[PDB]
Amino acid sequence: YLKSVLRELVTYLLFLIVLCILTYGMMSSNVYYYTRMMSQLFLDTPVSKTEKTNFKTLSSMEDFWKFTEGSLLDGLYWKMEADNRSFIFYENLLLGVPRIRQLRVRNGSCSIPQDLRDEIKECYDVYSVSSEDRAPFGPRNGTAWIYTSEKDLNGSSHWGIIATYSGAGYYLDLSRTREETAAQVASLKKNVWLDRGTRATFIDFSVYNANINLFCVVRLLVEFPATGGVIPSWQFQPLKLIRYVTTFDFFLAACEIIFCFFIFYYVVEEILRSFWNCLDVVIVVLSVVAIGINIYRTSNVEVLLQFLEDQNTFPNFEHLAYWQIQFNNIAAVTVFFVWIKLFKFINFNRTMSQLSTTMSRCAKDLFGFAIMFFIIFLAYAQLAYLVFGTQVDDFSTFQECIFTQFRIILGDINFAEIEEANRVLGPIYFTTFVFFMFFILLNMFLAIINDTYSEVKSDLAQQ
Amino acid sequence: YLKSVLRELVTYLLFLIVLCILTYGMMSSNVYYYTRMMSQLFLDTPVSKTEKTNFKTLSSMEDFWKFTEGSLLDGLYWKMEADNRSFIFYENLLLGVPRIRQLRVRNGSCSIPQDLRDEIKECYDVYSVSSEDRAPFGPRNGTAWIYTSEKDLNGSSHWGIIATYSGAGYYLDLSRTREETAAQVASLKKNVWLDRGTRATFIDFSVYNANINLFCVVRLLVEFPATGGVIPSWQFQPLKLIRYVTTFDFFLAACEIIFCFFIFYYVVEEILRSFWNCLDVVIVVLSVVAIGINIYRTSNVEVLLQFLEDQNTFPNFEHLAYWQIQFNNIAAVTVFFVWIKLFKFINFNRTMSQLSTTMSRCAKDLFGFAIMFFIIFLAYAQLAYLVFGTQVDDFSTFQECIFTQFRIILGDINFAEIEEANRVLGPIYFTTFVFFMFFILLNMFLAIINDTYSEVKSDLAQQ
Amino acid sequence: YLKSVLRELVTYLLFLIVLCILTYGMMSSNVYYYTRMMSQLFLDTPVSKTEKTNFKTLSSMEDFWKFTEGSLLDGLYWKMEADNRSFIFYENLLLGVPRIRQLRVRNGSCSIPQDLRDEIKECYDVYSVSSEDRAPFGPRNGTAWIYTSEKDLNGSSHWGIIATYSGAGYYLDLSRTREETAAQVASLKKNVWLDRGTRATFIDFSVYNANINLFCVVRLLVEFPATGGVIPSWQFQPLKLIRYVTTFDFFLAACEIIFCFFIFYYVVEEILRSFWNCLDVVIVVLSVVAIGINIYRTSNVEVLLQFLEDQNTFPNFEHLAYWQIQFNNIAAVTVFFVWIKLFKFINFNRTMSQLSTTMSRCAKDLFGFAIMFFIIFLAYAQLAYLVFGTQVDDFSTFQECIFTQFRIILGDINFAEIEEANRVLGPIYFTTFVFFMFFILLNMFLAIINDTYSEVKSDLAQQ
Amino acid sequence: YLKSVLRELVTYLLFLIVLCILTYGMMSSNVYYYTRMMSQLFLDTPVSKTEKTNFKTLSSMEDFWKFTEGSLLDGLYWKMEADNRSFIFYENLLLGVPRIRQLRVRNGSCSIPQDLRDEIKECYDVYSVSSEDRAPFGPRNGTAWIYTSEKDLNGSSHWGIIATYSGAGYYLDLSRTREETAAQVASLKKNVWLDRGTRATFIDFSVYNANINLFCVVRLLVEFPATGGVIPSWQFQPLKLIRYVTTFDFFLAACEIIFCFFIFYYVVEEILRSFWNCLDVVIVVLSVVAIGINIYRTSNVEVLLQFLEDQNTFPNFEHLAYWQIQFNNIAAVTVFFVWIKLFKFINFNRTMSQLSTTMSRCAKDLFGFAIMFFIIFLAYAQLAYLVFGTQVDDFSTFQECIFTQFRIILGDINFAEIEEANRVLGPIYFTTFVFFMFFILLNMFLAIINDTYSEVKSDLAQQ
Ligand SMILES: *[C@@H]1O[C@H](CO)[C@@H](O)[C@H](O)[C@H]1NC(C)=O
Ligand SMILES: *[C@@H]1O[C@H](CO)[C@@H](O)[C@H](O)[C@H]1NC(C)=O
Ligand SMILES: *[C@@H]1O[C@H](CO)[C@@H](O)[C@H](O)[C@H]1NC(C)=O
Ligand SMILES: *[C@@H]1O[C@H](CO)[C@@H](O)[C@H](O)[C@H]1NC(C)=O
Ligand SMILES: *[C@@H]1O[C@H](CO)[C@@H](O)[C@H](O)[C@H]1NC(C)=O
Ligand SMILES: *[C@@H]1O[C@H](CO)[C@@H](O)[C@H](O)[C@H]1NC(C)=O
Ligand SMILES: *[C@@H]1O[C@H](CO)[C@@H](O)[C@H](O)[C@H]1NC(C)=O
Ligand SMILES: *[C@@H]1O[C@H](CO)[C@@H](O)[C@H](O)[C@H]1NC(C)=O
Ligand SMILES: *[C@@H]1O[C@H](CO)[C@@H](O)[C@H](O)[C@H]1NC(C)=O
Ligand SMILES: *[C@@H]1O[C@H](CO)[C@@H](O)[C@H](O)[C@H]1NC(C)=O
Ligand SMILES: *[C@@H]1O[C@H](CO)[C@@H](O)[C@H](O)[C@H]1NC(C)=O
Ligand SMILES: *[C@@H]1O[C@H](CO)[C@@H](O)[C@H](O)[C@H]1NC(C)=O
Repeated sequence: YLKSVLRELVTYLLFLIVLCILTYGMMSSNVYYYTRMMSQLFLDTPVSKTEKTNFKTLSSMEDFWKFTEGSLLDGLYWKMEADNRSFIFYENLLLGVPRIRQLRVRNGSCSIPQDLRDEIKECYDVYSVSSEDRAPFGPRNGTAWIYTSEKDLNGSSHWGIIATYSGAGYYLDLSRTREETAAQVASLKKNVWLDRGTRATFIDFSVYNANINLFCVVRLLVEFPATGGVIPSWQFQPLKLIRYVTTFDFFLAACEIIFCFFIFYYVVEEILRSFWNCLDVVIVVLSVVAIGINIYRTSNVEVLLQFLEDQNTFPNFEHLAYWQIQFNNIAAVTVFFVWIKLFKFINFNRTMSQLSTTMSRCAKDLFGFAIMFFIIFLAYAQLAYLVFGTQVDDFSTFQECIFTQFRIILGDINFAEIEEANRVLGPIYFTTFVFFMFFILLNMFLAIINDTYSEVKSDLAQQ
Repeated sequence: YLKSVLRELVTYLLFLIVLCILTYGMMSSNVYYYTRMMSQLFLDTPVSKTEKTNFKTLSSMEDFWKFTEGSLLDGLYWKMEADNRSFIFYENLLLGVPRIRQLRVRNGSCSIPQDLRDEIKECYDVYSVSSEDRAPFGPRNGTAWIYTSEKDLNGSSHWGIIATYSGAGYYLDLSRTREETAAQVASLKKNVWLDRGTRATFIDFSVYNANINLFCVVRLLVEFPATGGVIPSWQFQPLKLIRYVTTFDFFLAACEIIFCFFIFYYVVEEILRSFWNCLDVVIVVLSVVAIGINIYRTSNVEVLLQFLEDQNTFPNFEHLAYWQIQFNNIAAVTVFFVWIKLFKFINFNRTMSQLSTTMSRCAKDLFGFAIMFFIIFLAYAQLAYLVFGTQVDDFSTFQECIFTQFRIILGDINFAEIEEANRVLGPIYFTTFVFFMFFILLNMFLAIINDTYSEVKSDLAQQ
Repeated sequence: YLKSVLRELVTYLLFLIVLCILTYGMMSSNVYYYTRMMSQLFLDTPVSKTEKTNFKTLSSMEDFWKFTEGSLLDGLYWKMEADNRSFIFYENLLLGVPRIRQLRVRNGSCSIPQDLRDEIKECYDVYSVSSEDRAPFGPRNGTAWIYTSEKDLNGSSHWGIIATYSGAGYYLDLSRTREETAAQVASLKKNVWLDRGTRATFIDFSVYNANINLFCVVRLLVEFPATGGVIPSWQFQPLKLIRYVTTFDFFLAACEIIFCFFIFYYVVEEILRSFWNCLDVVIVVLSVVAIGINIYRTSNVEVLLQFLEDQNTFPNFEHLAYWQIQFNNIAAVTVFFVWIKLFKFINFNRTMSQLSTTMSRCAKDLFGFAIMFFIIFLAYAQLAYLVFGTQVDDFSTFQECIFTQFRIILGDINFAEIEEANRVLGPIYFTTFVFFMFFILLNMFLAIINDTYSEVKSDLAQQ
Repeated sequence: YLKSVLRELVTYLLFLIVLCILTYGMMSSNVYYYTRMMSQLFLDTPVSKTEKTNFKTLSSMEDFWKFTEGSLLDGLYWKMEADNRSFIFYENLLLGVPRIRQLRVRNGSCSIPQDLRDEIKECYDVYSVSSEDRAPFGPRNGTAWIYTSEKDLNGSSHWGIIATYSGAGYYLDLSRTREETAAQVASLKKNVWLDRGTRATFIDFSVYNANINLFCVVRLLVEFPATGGVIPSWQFQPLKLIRYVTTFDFFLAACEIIFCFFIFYYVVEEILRSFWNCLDVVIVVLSVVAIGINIYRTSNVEVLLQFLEDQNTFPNFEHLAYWQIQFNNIAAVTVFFVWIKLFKFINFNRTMSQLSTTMSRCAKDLFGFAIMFFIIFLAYAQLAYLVFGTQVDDFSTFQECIFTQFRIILGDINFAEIEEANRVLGPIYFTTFVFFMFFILLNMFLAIINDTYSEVKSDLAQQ
């Protein structure tokens, strides 16, 4: 019997090191510095030589135009040998052409109160699919001034910080050289292409590095709330599109075939309470979804093929970059659970079995109290969100009030801005929360664990 | 019997989701960014193009005048279509006219020691109602140079950081356009309108956004301590004055009528130790006070009606903004306690009843020790306030010494400035406090909880 | 018997509120802002309009001269009505005249290794009383270039960050007006008054505010390590020299007489193990030392009397400012222990007596373990000081390694600079320390407390 | 018997204070400020008067050349008396001559995917020993353009942040005076000496201070990842090369002879489970390795002798600086364990023996759980490294994911950049980690300790 348990064990071990290789394989080492250099080049540099603002700092439309005609262009273009081709840092192709796209809301989307109608002529509602503006505003001379559908314009919905944004909109494709684009952008500034109705503008381009082999897909997102102002956000996503270059790449591709066999085998075994059963299900479920993504989605690479035909176009990678994120996310979570499955095999020792039986017994009591706990925890969260949240960034949304309260328990705090927001409840909230939660309530978990642990040591000693 | 308990339960649940809607309803989602853009526009921008100071940074009267003639004016005025009307960010009316007001203390308010009378001619005491200056200083040509009572000048006492300030004072109303105000402020600077005797100056104006429907009331407060210098502070308060625009607004107004019924019903039930009784009282008390505020106070909106008649005046919203703060505060605290009332219904399960009976028993022991605890805790607070508090900001006041000690327990610390203040007690205070409080004393709570918990598990197991 | 215990109790209570008044009385409320404005005026302002350095930032002698001829002069002088008198912020007399003093080390104080004697001509040792330079360097035209003894130059030893400094040295007194001093300082710069041999320079002046009644004594200390460079440090100390102005000042002076009676009475009672006895001794000891300081030291005020005779001199307050620090320190520590003496009276309740008997029993076990603990704790401290401490500021000295380890336990950390210092032990130190100390060892206290607590609840229940 | 235990005790005590002296002796007090001034002079100063970047901030090759021709030269040269000799801060010889060295990778080191070969002409692989470029690029006019082997160029492999770097490379030695070097560096800039193929450049020089007697060896390392950009790093290492100057130096040298005797004696005693035996072994092992380093390695000082002959050369100290690091590291770790050996002697008291027997019993249970713990801990680490690590600095490498998770437990967090990286898993990771690890799992240690402690108090009381 112990042999059969060890029989399935060695099976499991290989499944680890197979999976251990893919992750280490599918992720190059220093990639962090590849994004870091991109980000610092765009995000972190002064919008203009005389200006102190970053891209992260943009407060206004005026700042935005200074960015486009500013550090952005000077970030995208380098000379340097085509010379129509520009190597960022000299190591990185700007791949194809950048694209700017905006989203726009209709005039009468909202309604002015009858009292002020004599005062205010027109309003523009918060962005929504219903309120979107499809009208051909402006000179109507091209794709910049004419709406194009999300189908006709290949693209997908992007999820921003205040809203989700459709792929459709008013877009313009830039040019290969700095001189040509600077003309276009100037024209988009001369004519007013950012108006009261613009909610969001996207700037997307892709970069290819040949030293290591990686694409980098960039999305610079700028939102224009109905309240005025600017909310910048960005995404820098590396990709591995060309999977066969080095022999080591072929080495990995072998495993992805081998790794496919195991899952097929675990599906076989899984055919037929318990916790460890619920574990195996979760692994197999995610393991399939990972492969499903890896094949009929991320292995298509139809875009690259089209792009390499004509290199003057916009290389739309937004989807490919999207799925590999979803892939990496899922792949990681599998790996995590796969490690936890190892505890099933640690019961060899007395002391280990001594512990496992305790935590198994810990569960029913703790879970019962966690409910009691989070009801109180979420009460504060909802309280903090009503008192703060029009003031403090950390409390801005109900999601982030929850996260902030974890940071408080750990000691990450900005107390000053809490007290500035409300000089009465700010202190009361903080004090009472820190008191009841951190002093009394956290200790109530640890009370449960001691009892249930010492109890299990009591009776097992009786045996 | 269990049906009756469940009978009152479903009653309670509806009362939640009713109340859950109002809060979510009465608070728009992204409002945070509406204040954030206002604040960054005024607080966060350099006082002048050549100057590095914010409004938050003001160190002197000279800096203050640079702010008024500086970023303030350039923040309030935009061109842009009336053109007498100015849209901040282009989305936000500057509503009516700004108003500047100062407070002033009499000459002989204080007394010079007889030894130095030959040296120093005149002193000016710390601001107080007694020492306030009602004399018509200066050219005496208008409301700027003539005192006006808090009654005659509609307004209320504001509570600042070093003092409470009456609504009365010397005020001047600005103009609609940047050119006219810049003349006025220049005249207030030419003639000396900020002198030895000025303790505080207020800058108040209101802003209306039509996209979302919200007013924003702004108070820029600047204090001039008797010690010289400047202490800036600010308040940005959104308001919802016009309550019927969208159908969803009508949807909410229905609930506020429905919600009024429940409280009337709970008042009926409450007519006749125990803890849960003390809970219901607290809810009903606050729930009434909330409605009282909501009706005969915040539902008056007499000011708006007067303002819309003549739009060249100062739209005094200070009160309306005040009460909605008090309203939101009270509303939040009710919601908080309403959630806690849910524990009364969690006793269905064994394990829950297992826990409830423990924490009920935890109380008498913990409270007994908390007294023992805070006596020690407050001892340090008073110690730290005497040693520090002339040096370190965090210890500046006895209130904030208490808060600082919570931040220390959690790990939020600036130790450097503590050691700079006193190089001997600074370390001794910090060491001993962290030692006795965090090591020994916190653990004394958790000692109590373990005992009382394991005891309750002992005897209930006997049954 | 319970009456006698209550008889001594009410005696004790009055002693609190008497002492509670003096502290609140002897410390004005907003004084923090009085120093804060002084500090920001001097410390925090750019050394020159074109320079970005503060006084806190000084890296070099060149920076120092830029400070003296820079923000310092522009900080000390204001116009403004004598006009020979200058009111800082317009509220604050510059009192008398500033004074600059330096300390200097002899040439041959150190010894050059025989190998390099052909290379290096001369060395200057670290500052010490033995190596001090009394020679009249330079043009020898005045007190700036001639040594004056600590006796002949009224003054005391000051304790700096790298060394203790005698009051003696080479000093120069500045002038009343900005124009005259700027000439002097220029001459001290033209002629080289800061040379290889200068270890430290002091800048001392006093400021009087008449609105509130307080002096402010300032010491700007700049050290010049033997390694080259600059280490700035500062002290801003308020004082209350004139004790009778307001009636409330007379009100306090009454208590200081009353408060003297109590201590005389407690000395009577104390004439004749136990812990509470050891408490009363400590209070009475400190309470005497406080009064001793308060009378024959701080109540002398002979300097002020001399100063007010001739106001063109340097008002040496360094001692008076020193003692009131020592006074405030001692006064605070008494107050702290006085509160703790209150626990002697909390034994009325069962639960309180229930707790007191536990912590009394906790002592012998905890203290035994604390020894075991700090041996390990200090081991790391000594380890961290050897590995780091040539690199990381926080570990610079063995004293501060101890403090840093407390900050680590609480979560205040700069990990980056630890890893930069040593990329191997840095992580190992941090990991192992956080592991053994925070996981295992802290929990060993709490293990002791639970046992000894639950034990005391066990047997007392048997009674 | 107790005498013999005390007999070995006093032996041990002397061994402490002997060792206590050496450490305090071998480490001068204020050395921290000696490096701090060096670092701030080079690292912390603006690359140019018009530029805001430090050396720490370098983002590009262009920035690098601005640094060399910039603050570096102005940092190395001072006038000041030879005058060919330059005293940094006037206290510090620039010793000999600086040296710049770069490392270079071959053209075809990597391979371009066949699809893009028409596009991209050439690639340069990540630095490795295999891909290193030994070809004489450029004008081939000197050691700057010609490869020199690590043997022929005295030097050792340096371990950088992304790679290990051989001592070999293309180097150039600068000149004694600022004017001459500025010509050389200009020529290295005119001709392109930093190209696509440069992975890393080193700048090494040594500084001698005669006031205190210390050398300071400096390494300024700049890496050029294959992804483009710059990654600066630095090392400032003090040294004591000349060991006999002061009598106190002779005093220490006596102990190093005495200290050699003890280890010889403990080797004698150690000749022949238990834990304390395993302790003594570790001490003796390290104690030997320390002396081995101290004699046939660090006591050679052959370089200094050669250097003092001809002072126009490059004084290569890289090795000497290296070993004293290794020496200080080992010396510290010995001292640490030596303190812990003191617990062997604390068993005199009951309470101490009461504790020792507990922690001895704590071990087997805790260690069993630590395994269970770190499996979970490392699971998160591997998870966080896959999700983050292309984004967040703190997660950049798997090593640092581990360290980051310790900082999270303590409360050191940057949550913002976690949420920006991944807006879904970022919160989930952080929440679940903080929940399971900090709430449940940490408390599982403390559960073990309570049980095993109270158990030992149970049975010992029975005796
Ligand atoms: C928006 O609609 C209102 C409603 O009539 C109209 O008065 C205004 O001119 C419109 N503005 C634009 C830019 O279409
Ligand atoms: C549309 O008309 C404007 C007005 O002159 C012109 O500047 C612009 O170039 C035109 N658009 C295109 C695509 O030619
Ligand atoms: C979408 O993809 C199709 C596929 O060839 C292409 O023809 C079309 O131009 C794309 N749409 C764009 C680039 O807007
Ligand atoms: C303030 O009062 C004193 C008291 O006589 C007087 O000398 C001084 O001129 C007064 N100053 C002002 C501005 O009124
Ligand atoms: C008061 O007199 C001054 C002095 O000329 C003048 O500048 C100011 O305008 C006058 N005030 C008013 C309200 O006209
Ligand atoms: C106060 O309110 C009354 C009400 O109409 C108004 O007449 C008066 O002008 C207000 N006071 C001001 C604006 O100072
Ligand atoms: C310091 O002493 C040395 C020893 O002779 C001498 O050569 C040097 O000139 C002296 N320098 C000064 C400034 O006194
Ligand atoms: C000492 O001599 C120098 C040299 O001219 C002179 O500038 C300085 O003023 C003299 N000192 C005094 C106190 O006059
Ligand atoms: C020290 O105090 C005495 C007392 O009058 C005074 O005469 C002397 O000038 C003082 N020394 C100074 C100011 O250096
Ligand atoms: C690098 O190698 C490729 C391969 O042929 C060649 O085309 C290119 O010119 C080479 N570049 C340099 C700088 O040697
Ligand atoms: C190599 O040739 C270049 C080209 O003129 C010249 O500038 C450089 O000085 C030469 N190298 C040496 C070491 O002379
Ligand atoms: C290495 O050391 C030898 C020993 O004398 C020396 O001759 C040679 O020049 C050194 N190599 C250098 C400095 O590159």
